[PDB]
Amino acid sequence: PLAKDLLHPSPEEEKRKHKKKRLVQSPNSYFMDVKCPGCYKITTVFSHAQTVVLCVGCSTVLCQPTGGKARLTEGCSFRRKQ
Amino acid sequence: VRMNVLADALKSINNAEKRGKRQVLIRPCSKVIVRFLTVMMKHGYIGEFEIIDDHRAGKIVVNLTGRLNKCGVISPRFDVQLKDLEKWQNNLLPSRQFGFIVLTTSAGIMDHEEARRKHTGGKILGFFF
Amino acid sequence: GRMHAPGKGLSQSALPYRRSVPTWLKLTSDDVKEQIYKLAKKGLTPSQIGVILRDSHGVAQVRFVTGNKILRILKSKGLAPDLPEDLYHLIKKAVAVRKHLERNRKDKDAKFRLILIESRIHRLARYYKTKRVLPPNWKYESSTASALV
Amino acid sequence: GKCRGLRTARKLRSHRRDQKWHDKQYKKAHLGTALKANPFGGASHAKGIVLEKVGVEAKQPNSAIRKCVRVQLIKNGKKITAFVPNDGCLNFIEENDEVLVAGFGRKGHAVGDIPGVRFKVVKVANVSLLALYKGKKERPR
Amino acid sequence: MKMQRTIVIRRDYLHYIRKYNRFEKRHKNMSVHLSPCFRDVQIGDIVTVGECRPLSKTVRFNVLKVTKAAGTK
RNA sequence: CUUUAAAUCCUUUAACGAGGAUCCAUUGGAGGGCAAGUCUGGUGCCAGCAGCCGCGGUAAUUCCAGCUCCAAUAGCGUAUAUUAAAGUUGCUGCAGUUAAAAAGCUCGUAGUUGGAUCUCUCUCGGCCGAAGCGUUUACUUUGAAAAAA
RNA sequence: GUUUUCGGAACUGAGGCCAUGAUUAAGAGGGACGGCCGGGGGCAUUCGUAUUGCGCCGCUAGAGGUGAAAUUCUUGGACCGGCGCAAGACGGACCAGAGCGAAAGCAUUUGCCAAGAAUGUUUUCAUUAAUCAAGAACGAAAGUCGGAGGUUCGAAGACGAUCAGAUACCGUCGUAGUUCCGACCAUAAACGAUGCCGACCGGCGAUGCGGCGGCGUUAUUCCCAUGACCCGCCGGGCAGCUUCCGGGAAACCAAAGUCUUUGGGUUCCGGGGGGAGUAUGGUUGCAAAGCUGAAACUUAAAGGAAUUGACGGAAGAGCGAUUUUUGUACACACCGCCCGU
Ligand SMILES: [Mg+2]
Ligand SMILES: [Mg+2]
Ligand SMILES: [Mg+2]
Ligand SMILES: [Mg+2]
Ligand SMILES: [Mg+2]
Ligand SMILES: [Mg+2]
Ligand SMILES: [Mg+2]
Ligand SMILES: [Mg+2]
Ligand SMILES: [Mg+2]
Ligand SMILES: [Mg+2]
Ligand SMILES: [Mg+2]
Ligand SMILES: [Mg+2]
Ligand SMILES: [Mg+2]
Ligand SMILES: [Mg+2]
Ligand SMILES: [Mg+2]
Ligand SMILES: [Mg+2]
Ligand SMILES: [Mg+2]
Ligand SMILES: [Mg+2]
Ligand SMILES: [Mg+2]
Ligand SMILES: [Mg+2]
Ligand SMILES: [Mg+2]
Ligand SMILES: [Mg+2]
Ligand SMILES: [Mg+2]
Ligand SMILES: [Mg+2]
Ligand SMILES: [Mg+2]
Ligand SMILES: [Mg+2]
Ligand SMILES: [Mg+2]
Ligand SMILES: [Mg+2]
Ligand SMILES: [Mg+2]
Ligand SMILES: [Mg+2]
Ligand SMILES: [Mg+2]
Ligand SMILES: [Mg+2]
Ligand SMILES: [Mg+2]
Ligand SMILES: [Mg+2]
Ligand SMILES: [Mg+2]
Ligand SMILES: [Mg+2]
Ligand SMILES: [Mg+2]
Ligand SMILES: [Mg+2]
Ligand SMILES: [Mg+2]
Ligand SMILES: [Mg+2]
Ligand SMILES: [Mg+2]
Ligand SMILES: [Mg+2]
Ligand SMILES: [Mg+2]
Ligand SMILES: [Mg+2]
Ligand SMILES: [Mg+2]
Repeated sequence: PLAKDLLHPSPEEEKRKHKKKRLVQSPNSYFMDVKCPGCYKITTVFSHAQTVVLCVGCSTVLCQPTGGKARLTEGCSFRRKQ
Repeated sequence: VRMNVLADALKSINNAEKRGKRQVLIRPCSKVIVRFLTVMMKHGYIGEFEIIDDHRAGKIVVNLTGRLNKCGVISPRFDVQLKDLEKWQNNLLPSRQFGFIVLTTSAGIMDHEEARRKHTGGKILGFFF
Repeated sequence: GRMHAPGKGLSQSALPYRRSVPTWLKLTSDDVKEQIYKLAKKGLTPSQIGVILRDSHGVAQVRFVTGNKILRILKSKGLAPDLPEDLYHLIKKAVAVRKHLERNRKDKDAKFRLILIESRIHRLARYYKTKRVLPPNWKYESSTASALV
Repeated sequence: GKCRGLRTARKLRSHRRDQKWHDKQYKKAHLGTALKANPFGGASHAKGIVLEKVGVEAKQPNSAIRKCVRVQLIKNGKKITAFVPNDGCLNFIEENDEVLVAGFGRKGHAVGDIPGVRFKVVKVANVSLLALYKGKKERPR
Repeated sequence: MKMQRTIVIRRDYLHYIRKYNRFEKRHKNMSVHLSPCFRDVQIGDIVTVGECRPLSKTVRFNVLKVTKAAGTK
């Protein structure tokens, strides 16, 4: 109120705002490397996926799409990229 | 929809000036807006401003000094001849000792006194005092 | 707000500031183009192709990788539909509503929605005529609509 | 709100032209029905022949008998009630006399207690009522 | 282009109204003579005409140059 | 005398020409708006005045008069058209919850309006001369032509 | 005289060469996709009491209706109790300052059909947009014309009361109608008495939808995970409280603010009160009527908000007047004012 630095918002201030209402737009999504226990291939999956991702080698359902994010199958591990 | 960007920028600046704020954020940016703010800053009404560069149309953060009474836009942009300028000065400015009308001429964007010195007309953009 | 609804939603995508391809992506431009060609030959619209590339192959933005958009790549190769996909979807929805409405004469809401859909179709068709994507004689007629799509 | 476009001159002019007709005085002056209904026909004065003498009762809360004359105009033949303003001036007017009549001061509207009277007598038998009242001129006879 | 060797063109302009400081859109129609030397003339292309003696009741101009529309391929 | 075709008028000049210097200034008003008397005599919701509010029914600041007093003045009242007053036609510059007022609702052609962005030329003739300029306009600043009254 | 110099114009071939040629993807808009969400719409199907009538059984002289009664039905069994049957209409309680729809409007179960908002998105097109003469779709109730049904209620009407009088209010019946299908009609205090699109300008606590994050209680016997709670964040939505943001004649309004410091875009629309939404012309309709729409004439006020009184068969702060609750069109104050023959 009457004194606020618009040029330099705090890092927690900019992660609380809407993604479009920030000083510079930035998505809330990310890509991840996922691995199923049965098969050794590593698959790149978008966090907010809209399609069922099947393992090419062994036809394993890696994830199921939902309203907001795609949920990984039980026993599958993932790590964020960069 | 939004059809005038300078109008929104000037309205935001005026509203923030009335509330005693120290800084204003105006989006989207425009080179006409930058020229208008430069004209205002040369006379000491606003102060330094910074252009934030996203990859889409930019934004501006403007510092305020408390010296601005009213900044406004004229719509539509009427053609002003050099002999009709005194009528607009009488209609829009509060006194003959201060206040400026902003014009876009073929020489550039300037105030009415600088347009008298350079002996040219143009189109009226807005005013501030 | 919406063209034909009072709603004023704000949901959309926000592209990142950086336009550089990420380091982990091993695909080249030619491999991405070959994937796009194979998906198009499978019978997928550019939107579906982009969704598949984003979800499975880690291709966030093809225009960042290959320097070109999906539709322009298809047009350069020659695997592009005669009429644009959005107009095709609008006409297909109009056909579906009209097929429903003939068996239900008392459905006034269907008539209202059909009027709205055909208004959007006329808007888009006029825009595409202006850009010469469609010949300046293309007309949307209800009888012809079933054969058109 | 009003349109402020740079090419809206036709819209503004047409709207003003059409909305001027809702002004009572503009429509009265430019329609032509008032001029047709006006017994004088747009003149300041007129001449008539005194048909008779009448007395009009003053409207409440006033009580009086205002002396007037029924006359008939010479140029169009219309019949008119005119007021003879002064103390005892009705004795200066005879029947079948010729009188000059003017308006009452409110442009066709009734003035004061007198109901429906908008004209007054100026001269009778070619001499002014003021001169007869002040005893400067006599009736011609 | 429906008469024999003569076409109808439209000229558009803006008329200034002093009271409101604004403009209104106006147009005029001209019947002009088109020579057979000019072919492939379509509706909507620009034509430069010159004044001459009255050729008929309503024709006083002759087509001098034809330039195509912006959509030419 | 001069003036003028001849005159008249004005100007110039002899003689006569002012005390009540009678060689006499009028037109409208005196409750407010609006400057100026609830002074005296009549009349008594009558006669009348009064653009409007109002006055007059036995002590009328408003009628009819006398006196006195105001305003402009060789001029001053009245009727009517018109302009300002009218930001009560609003482009400048009006309004639309309850004072007059937003269509029952939506679509839609014409009209109006429309988001950011891009820092003179070869040749031919004597540096200039010819020729193409400008993708073209709008705008603004010049210049030329523009009856007097 | 021929051809070749020179000059002008046109059609064919690979060349070299360009940094070779597509600005971005709007807290603009369309169209894909994902999981949801809702008394949104149409069709079919299903259930629930209740009301009316009919059949049978039991006991009985009253029952119904009202301020009080009467008209009315009753030993040719009324009303009341029990067991069934038939028809038609409506979906109680749950049901809320809750949701959906452009508005009228929308609530028993299940299935089918098409449609939609919001949220999520590092998908696609790339200005395709806003408001709108002309022209169109929809549009409560009542009303009109044909078919089908007609339980209840019920304009008109016939009666019984009340009353000085009632042609009303009250009660008994009761015709159109109320219900469904097909054609018309386009009117409501169709109201938030408030046009739509866009920007900015204070707090607080809830609530509906979607998404995101996080200790801890519960159910799916274990495990995640998904439902029910709890604490927060973001985005649209219906609203509420508070404030010397500022407005306004005030009542009040976070919009009815950002207006003499007067210009974001655009549509409709008002000009003192009556005559009058009347006459006439045009147009639409079977009709009823709908849309467009005057003038002559008459009048000095009519009207809005608020204050103090008077009445009632009611319980330092404000521009300023001014400083038991409440309503007022009264202020000569209900012995008022006022409407029509
Ligand atoms: Mg729209
Ligand atoms: Mg969305
Ligand atoms: Mg009186
Ligand atoms: Mg002007
Ligand atoms: Mg005098
Ligand atoms: Mg006197
Ligand atoms: Mg006076
Ligand atoms: Mg005075
Ligand atoms: Mg009076
Ligand atoms: Mg006396
Ligand atoms: Mg006296
Ligand atoms: Mg005037
Ligand atoms: Mg003025
Ligand atoms: Mg007037
Ligand atoms: Mg002004
Ligand atoms: Mg007004
Ligand atoms: Mg009203
Ligand atoms: Mg409304
Ligand atoms: Mg249009
Ligand atoms: Mg622009
Ligand atoms: Mg001239
Ligand atoms: Mg001149
Ligand atoms: Mg349904
Ligand atoms: Mg029974
Ligand atoms: Mg809604
Ligand atoms: Mg129920
Ligand atoms: Mg219309
Ligand atoms: Mg109905
Ligand atoms: Mg009905
Ligand atoms: Mg019937
Ligand atoms: Mg009854
Ligand atoms: Mg009954
Ligand atoms: Mg209506
Ligand atoms: Mg309401
Ligand atoms: Mg209304
Ligand atoms: Mg909320
Ligand atoms: Mg909801
Ligand atoms: Mg939630
Ligand atoms: Mg204004
Ligand atoms: Mg009126
Ligand atoms: Mg009148
Ligand atoms: Mg005090
Ligand atoms: Mg005070
Ligand atoms: Mg009441
Ligand atoms: Mg009171």
